[PDB]
Amino acid sequence: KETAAAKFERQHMDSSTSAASSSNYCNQMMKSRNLTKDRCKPVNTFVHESLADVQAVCSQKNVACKNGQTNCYQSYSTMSITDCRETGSSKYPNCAYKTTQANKHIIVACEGNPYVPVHFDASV
Ligand SMILES: [Rh+]
Ligand SMILES: [Rh+]
Repeated sequence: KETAAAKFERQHMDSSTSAASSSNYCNQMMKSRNLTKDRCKPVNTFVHESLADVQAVCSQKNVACKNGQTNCYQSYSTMSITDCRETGSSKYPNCAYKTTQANKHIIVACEGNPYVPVHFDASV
């Protein structure tokens, strides 16, 4: 299958741009990363940093995950992100999203050998 690490990359990594400047970024990205295929994924975050910089977060500040697991890690430095949030008017299969650009600390859950990001928990 798609590995948990690969799925994290597909759902959450967009190293190609510095920041979603485009009001329409989320409509395009949610579609092309297959997050609209079965339903409208209601919220999703994309990270505009190198893969190495996001993998390195698995070595940074250990914090509790939202689900109570202990394997979450907060970035020491702020990172360029985009939050995608489904609009009130969005109706599957025309998934519609508000695109919000921010510089925030990310929190990711890490798993495996090697120890890599598998889940995007939060930004702060
Ligand atoms: Rh997850
Ligand atoms: Rh999941």
